[PDB]
Amino acid sequence: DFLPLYFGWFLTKKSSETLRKAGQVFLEELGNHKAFKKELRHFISGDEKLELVSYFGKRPPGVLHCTTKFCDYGKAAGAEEYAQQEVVKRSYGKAFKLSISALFVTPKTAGAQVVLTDQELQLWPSDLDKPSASEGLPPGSRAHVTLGCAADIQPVQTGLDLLDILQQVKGGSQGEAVGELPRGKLYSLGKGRWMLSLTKKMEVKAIFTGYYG
Repeated sequence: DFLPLYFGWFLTKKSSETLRKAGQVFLEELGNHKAFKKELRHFISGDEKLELVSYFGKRPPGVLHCTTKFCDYGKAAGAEEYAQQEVVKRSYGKAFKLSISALFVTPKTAGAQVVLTDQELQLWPSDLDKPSASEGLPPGSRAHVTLGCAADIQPVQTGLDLLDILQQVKGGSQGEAVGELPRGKLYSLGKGRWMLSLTKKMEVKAIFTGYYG
């Protein structure tokens, strides 16, 4: 019996459209913000205005989702150990609400930061496959929804990018907001990294299950 490609929370069609539209408005607003335009050298590295919706053109097909454990059908480290957990089996097909507190952009990815409840954290993996940038931050800090990737970037980069942003925030390197968008304060973390801290958290409905590809 092989396992899914990955486990995670799959947004309902309505929630996925709502978050997808929010992400597009953020990308449009950010690309027009004077502070972002001034930093455009810290963002691209070759040779007017950059339309971030075109820049992050590899957008997830289907519904948006929040991965818990990438399994690659059993080939990833920790995959079989994760899937045999009681909580994974008990939650399979169950509905959850995911809290989105912030949207972010780097030169590689765009996504949404997810803040897991204590019940949802029980579904978060704990294994060797954990990357180093998750060290020093609370478990589950990687939890995100990918909104878009640059052409040569793989989607998994989005979670590594979020962790790197949260390492800045941990030490206060976000500083004061450089500005404001209609739905929250805008933070520049340097090196092409931007975070919109939402005035009001977004909530999305999602079903925990396995995706097979």
